[PDB]
Amino acid sequence: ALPQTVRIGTDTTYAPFSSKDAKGEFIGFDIDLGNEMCKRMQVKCTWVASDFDALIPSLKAKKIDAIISSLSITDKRQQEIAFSDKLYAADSRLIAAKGSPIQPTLESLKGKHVGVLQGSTQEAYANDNWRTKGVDVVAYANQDLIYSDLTAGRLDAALQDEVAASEGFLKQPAGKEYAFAGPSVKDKKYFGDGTGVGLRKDDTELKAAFDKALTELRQDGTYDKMAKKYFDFNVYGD
Ligand SMILES: N[C@@H](CCCC[NH3+])C(=O)O
Repeated sequence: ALPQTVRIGTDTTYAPFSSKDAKGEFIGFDIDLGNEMCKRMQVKCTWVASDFDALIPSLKAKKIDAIISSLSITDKRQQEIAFSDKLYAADSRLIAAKGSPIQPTLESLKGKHVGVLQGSTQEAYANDNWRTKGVDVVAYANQDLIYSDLTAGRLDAALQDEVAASEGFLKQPAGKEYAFAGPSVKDKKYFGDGTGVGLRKDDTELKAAFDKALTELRQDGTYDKMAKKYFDFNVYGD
């Protein structure tokens, strides 16, 4: 008994995973994976755009049936929702102006203004570790606002998923004068293990269908065909 239409929520400000083109159509690797899985599940799927911090509330309230939005699988989130198997890996990394001395450390960042997406694992990490100790951690409604304020000089640094910053900003016109500041921030407790489809705990039939379709499209080589459209390295990690 899967729904006739599966309603999938995503936050369309995280290119190359989820964004909108000039006509307002949904585009990106998350959209490609969701649509291929819906095709293999033989269900119809509707995409619903939402701010990132409204996604798990909307899911719990049944306004959407699944979340595909670079949603990291963490211990905290598993207390509330269920996840498909891993869609791809996601590490966190700081970005700042080229030549910046900034490092992901308290000593480097105390007194700096650091942007993080509201509702993200990065906001959790930065609030506990940095905001309490005097770093000015600023939470934003979406990631595009973070990049705009960084280039405006209102932020000194921003923490987000590494590949989103790389492909969605650093390799773009707008990020030419910016770079990663230090290596990926590893913290198992905060950042979890890769991203997955977020689902209500009791929708075990829907999880089984997403997991089976994901195995099948990885198996026959469709995942790698799709990933190569955006990435030249293995995004899945393994
Ligand atoms: N992967 C991070 C950021 C995803 C942001 C997507 N708009 C998290 O799960 O919180």
